[PDB]
Amino acid sequence: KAIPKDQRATTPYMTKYERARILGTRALQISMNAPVFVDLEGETDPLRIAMKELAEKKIPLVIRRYLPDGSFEDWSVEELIVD
Amino acid sequence: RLVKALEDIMVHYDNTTRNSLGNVIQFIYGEDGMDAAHIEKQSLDTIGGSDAAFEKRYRVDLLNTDHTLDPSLLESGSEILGDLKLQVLLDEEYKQLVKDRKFLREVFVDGEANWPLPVNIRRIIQNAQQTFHIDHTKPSDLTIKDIVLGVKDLQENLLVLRGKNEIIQNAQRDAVTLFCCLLRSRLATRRVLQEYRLTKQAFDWVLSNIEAQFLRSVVHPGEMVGVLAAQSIGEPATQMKVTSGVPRLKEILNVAKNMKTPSLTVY
Amino acid sequence: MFFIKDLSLNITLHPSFFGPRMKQYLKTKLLEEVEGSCTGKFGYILCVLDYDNIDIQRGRILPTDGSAEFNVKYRAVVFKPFKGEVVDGTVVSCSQHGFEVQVGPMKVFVTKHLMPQDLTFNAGSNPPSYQSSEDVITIKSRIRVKIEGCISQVSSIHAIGSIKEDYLGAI
Amino acid sequence: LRFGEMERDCMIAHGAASFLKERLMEASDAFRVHICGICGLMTVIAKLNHNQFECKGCDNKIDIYQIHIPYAAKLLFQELMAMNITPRLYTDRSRD
Amino acid sequence: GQQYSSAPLRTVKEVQFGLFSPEEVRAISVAKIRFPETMDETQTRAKIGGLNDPRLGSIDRNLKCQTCQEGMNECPGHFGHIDLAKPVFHVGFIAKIKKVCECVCMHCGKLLLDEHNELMRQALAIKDSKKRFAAIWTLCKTKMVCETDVPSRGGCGNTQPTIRKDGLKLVGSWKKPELRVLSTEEILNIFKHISVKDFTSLGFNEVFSRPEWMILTCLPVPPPPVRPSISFNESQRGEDDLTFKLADILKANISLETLEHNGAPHHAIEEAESLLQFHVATYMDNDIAGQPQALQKSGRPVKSIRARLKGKEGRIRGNLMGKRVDFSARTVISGDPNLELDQVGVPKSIAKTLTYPEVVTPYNIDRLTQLVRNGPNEHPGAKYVIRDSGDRIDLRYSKRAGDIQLQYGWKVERHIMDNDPVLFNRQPSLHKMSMMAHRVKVIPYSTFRLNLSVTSPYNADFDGDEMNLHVPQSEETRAELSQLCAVPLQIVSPQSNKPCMGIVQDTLCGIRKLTLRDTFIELDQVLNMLYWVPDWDGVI
Amino acid sequence: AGRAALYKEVYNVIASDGSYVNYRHMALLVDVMTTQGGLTSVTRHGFNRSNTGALMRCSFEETVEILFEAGASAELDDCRGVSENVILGQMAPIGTGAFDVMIDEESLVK
Amino acid sequence: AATLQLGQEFQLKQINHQGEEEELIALNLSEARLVIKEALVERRRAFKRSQKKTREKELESIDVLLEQTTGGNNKDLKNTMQYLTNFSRFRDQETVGAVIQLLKSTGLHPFEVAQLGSLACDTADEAKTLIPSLNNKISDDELERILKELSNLETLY
Ligand SMILES: [Mg+2]
Ligand SMILES: [Zn+2]
Ligand SMILES: [Zn+2]
Ligand SMILES: [Zn+2]
Repeated sequence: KAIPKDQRATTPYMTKYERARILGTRALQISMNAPVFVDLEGETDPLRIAMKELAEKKIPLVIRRYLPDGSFEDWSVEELIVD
Repeated sequence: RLVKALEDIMVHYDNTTRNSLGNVIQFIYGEDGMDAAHIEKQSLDTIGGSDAAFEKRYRVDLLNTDHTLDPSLLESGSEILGDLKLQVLLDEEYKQLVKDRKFLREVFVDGEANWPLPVNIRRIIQNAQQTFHIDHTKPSDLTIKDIVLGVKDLQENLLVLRGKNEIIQNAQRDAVTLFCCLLRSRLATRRVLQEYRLTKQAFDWVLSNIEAQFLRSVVHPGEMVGVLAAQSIGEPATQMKVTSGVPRLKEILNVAKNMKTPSLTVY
Repeated sequence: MFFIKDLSLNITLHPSFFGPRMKQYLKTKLLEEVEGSCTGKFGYILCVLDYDNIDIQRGRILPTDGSAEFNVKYRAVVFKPFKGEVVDGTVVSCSQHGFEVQVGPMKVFVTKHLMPQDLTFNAGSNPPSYQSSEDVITIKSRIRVKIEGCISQVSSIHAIGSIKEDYLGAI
Repeated sequence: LRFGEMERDCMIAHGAASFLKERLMEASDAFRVHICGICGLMTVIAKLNHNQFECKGCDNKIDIYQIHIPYAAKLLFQELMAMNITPRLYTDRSRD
Repeated sequence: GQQYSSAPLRTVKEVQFGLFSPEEVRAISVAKIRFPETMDETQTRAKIGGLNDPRLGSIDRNLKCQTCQEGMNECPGHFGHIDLAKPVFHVGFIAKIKKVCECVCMHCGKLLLDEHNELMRQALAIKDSKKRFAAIWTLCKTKMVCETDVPSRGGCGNTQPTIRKDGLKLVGSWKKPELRVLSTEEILNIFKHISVKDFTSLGFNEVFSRPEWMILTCLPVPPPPVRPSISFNESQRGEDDLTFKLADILKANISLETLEHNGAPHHAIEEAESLLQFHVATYMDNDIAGQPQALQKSGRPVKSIRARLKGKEGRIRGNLMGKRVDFSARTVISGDPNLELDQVGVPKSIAKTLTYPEVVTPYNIDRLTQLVRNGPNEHPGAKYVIRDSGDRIDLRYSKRAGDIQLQYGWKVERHIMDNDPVLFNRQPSLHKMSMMAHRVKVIPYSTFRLNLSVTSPYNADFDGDEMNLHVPQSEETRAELSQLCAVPLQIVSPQSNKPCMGIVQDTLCGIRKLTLRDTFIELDQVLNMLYWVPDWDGVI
Repeated sequence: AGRAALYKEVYNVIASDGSYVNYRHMALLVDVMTTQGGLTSVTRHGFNRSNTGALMRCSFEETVEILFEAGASAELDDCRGVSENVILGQMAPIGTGAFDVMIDEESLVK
Repeated sequence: AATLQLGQEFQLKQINHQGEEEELIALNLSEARLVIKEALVERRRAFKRSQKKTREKELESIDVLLEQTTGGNNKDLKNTMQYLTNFSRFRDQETVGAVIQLLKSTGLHPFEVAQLGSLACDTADEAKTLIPSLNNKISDDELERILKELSNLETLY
């Protein structure tokens, strides 16, 4: 039932699955004409643009980590420490 | 039978291995919380060696001439000798290593010191010596409190569970005890000031690399460990006094009421 | 009947509508779909009260297509017919089976068998009108119809009325 | 080519559920059916040329759900209904 | 490609399994099915009211399926029924019903023993339903007499007989000895006199399961979408086995009704009742032990539903857990040292056969436009276009139209070019390393080319071994497949914490001779060796 | 003692074959066989005789019997099992699909 | 039917979007017009706010000025405004407050008082025949009095 921010006791590191689905969904949105928040260096492939947004944490998403008891947490990808 | 036996088993976002119905098989995956892709065979320096070598290595005396400290090892060696506080810290570290040696004597009764553990310390030490140009005949700027308090401050940074209650911290300490013993064994004052001759930035870089690699050796929540175990057991079955091999494996997995060779080993 | 009820709707948005002003778009969609349409559970939706304090809750991303799903809770004025409900209306279309009364956004039908015996159908007039022993039911005439039954199909609601009983007929 | 059981088990070992869903739906067969709210059976007559639905035997013409299941699963459900077994499907969690 | 629907789209969560009540069967069905004939008397259309009438589903595409309309690729099917005049038993429940006959009185319909017994009090405290029914059955199967007065209670007292299974029947033995065969109507009556606490104490739920529902009274008729008939050459028409079984049920039912309408020979009634019970029993499960096996007129056993749900490669193994899928290629694999570790050489014919649907974006509108203007014959081309309306135009016969301009939001299906990750697999595939993604490199000939540092996790050898190649059809699954499945991301297997891939064969035998102290190379060859390195800095 | 002995028995065949397997996998396997008390067989009578959902149990071996008992006893399935989500043909809670992805409208204005 | 037993969403017990309990809101064809015509005004102010950066003619003209506000997809609401206005005899929310004071003084059901205020009757038998739920729940003389005060509250506009 939405655990508050002071009680979030999950791993602050972004896993490979979270990075994978964030890059996949973000790249899918970029392929569907989504507003890009980072200036492009001449890229054409959507996955490279998604990784470019992840490298600067400009992806506007938040992860709803489901807990085994039915609860969940909201860890934004901007505050998640990548790698 | 192995694939369909271990299928609906995974690790949720709490570092606890439980199936889809919520039945807890293991409170911690692998009883340590480490993935099988970052573990390397390490040697335990606490049990290895004789008693004369143990006391010759892990004793750095300052008020006694039995295991005194060579002042040429560090720059301020002329001022470290005669200090009671650093000698007390060396007493606490030595007693901690002795307790770790008794604990390792109770855990491993076979005498082997090579066991698979995460984080390779030797490569970090060699990368630090080859990075900071650490050669021989070079006095170090470290002291006793820097290494002792550095290790003691690194032991608290090792975190696998992100909780703060009693049982969570108990499982964290009981799941980090062995690795902390390895770090206290490889990170001694004599081993750094005498052999390694590490400096300040080199030692701090080694600490940051050990903590970092320890934070990367953590198993990720959401990985299918039951299928990975069923494959890790079923794959060696293809290469295949008491009966061994595939029939014995059949008797073990089926849990048969009678074995092909019911033998005992009376000690 | 003209009732007021708090309704909830799931709005789908294309990934191209994720600008900072997207909330406005939501309300825009929330109007264009809700006002004027009809539902078989709440009746003909007329208006939507409270346009400033519209709750947005939290938007969720469904798997494929990447479109956004929203759950909006608002207050709206809707119209729902009921069985055996006396209403008033004006005729629009005329038929040999009966004249079609217009009650608000609903076009109720009155069967000829559900009419008194003195009320007869007249096709020789333009437009064809129902002439009785005192009242003449024409298009522009106002008739009080007692609705006997209503049908609540999805996005389509039709009802059946009658004027055979007393205190009914032309107004 | 046949995407057998061991291949699916390998896809589970890698942890890719989207590729498994796509391989077992769009890459093979994907069917769309309508189920009823009261009873979770496929008796919902769908005449959507005029946007009309029914479910026979439970008096519903409003609450009709749409689900995408593979055609083989629909064959399983229809064979269970032919075998006097009710595979009722519910989109909501009543047990909670 | 199906037609759009306005119903709300949701996922399938909870699934409830229960028995089919006869009233619900009659409420779901639409036809009665009275004529055992297949098609109409005019040898065309359908019988209209028979085994396969338009009131059910239809095939042949051209037919519309009256009661759904639409087409066969949309028709879920429709259900018929069969109203029997004599109740029959279900095979998979014959035992269970028998156990119920050993758990309840055969007259007053009350549970044997009572709540005053201590063993019953202990058995009722169990939360598991199957264990409750088991233990309560072990207690009630011994006491063979209901009682009227029990010291610290219902009446009856009639000696409970011994129920034995024999030839799909249940014979009751009274000692008093009077042995009488228990009929289906009597057992069904006793089941109708069962109180709520009785069957709910056995493990039944009123809203889902009933002992009266366990006894079959009305039979659902599945549509041809389940048993698709064939009309080959218009003169060789084949009907499925379940259709013949339904014909047998109709002939036995109408025969039993005719024999029970006028007169009663008492013996032909039992022969027709056992005949209908045999047709329904073999209809549900033909492979029943202790009973004769129904054989078709061709010379093969009758295919039942249980046979479709029991054997391997059926509905569970060959249609749910696994299946034959599209977007794949199988051929012989061979080595090529000039390729990279993660790549794979794909033949040009396979690259032109398989395809991938890409989304038209302003970044590749010119490139995809070039692919459209090249044609399906050339390799750098396309095959089909999908407009934003959800409609596919084939590039073939589209050149007859003239020009095809692309817009934003369309999906053009191109051929497999370079840098396209696809899954590579080799049966039986017992490792998670046996299925790994790869980067496509288009090469001629017909064999899959790959590096020899990947043949060790595949357990393969270049001697006629074929492999499988699957292609993802979405960008999300392609990115998730590239970030989770990769040859560099699978160098160190978690099996034995050691790298599974290494230098094998002639390269390992050559690197040893190269690393010998007697090995010396001249300048003219050293230059070529240093230039053969792809990432060589250029410093000799 | 039954647990540790089981682990020794399995480990023995592995070391006899001349192969190495990590401690994690064997530990998991041994634990699964002992979490319901006693020793539990790895058979079609060793996990299809305990509740896991009618589909998950029916998929392995005896399909018709499990389905018939399920419908008879009015059994309910939770439908978060692997095989169940596979059969129904939608996303399962494994890896990438073990978490939902959301959007924060307060982050779009950043 | 018309036996004080409506549907599920039309039961006497309603729940708002905050989670509190609220009685069913039943409106007669008097204030029901002033509420739509009311909210459309503030809707016009909301449409002209973001833009920066005898009785029938006014009805149809205002319905046109509000039709320009909407996207031309809800004209049945304007035709409903013509229906109500052509069948409305009330005006001003103060008098409507008096009408609610006269309807709530008897202690009846909201749907019943809605059918009372929405229908034009002269005797009590008319109210008892057009409303099958009211036949003995309230006295006839009191209904005739309510129809008298209402008859004094109606004015040809
Ligand atoms: Mg071979
Ligand atoms: Zn239904
Ligand atoms: Zn149909
Ligand atoms: Zn009795």
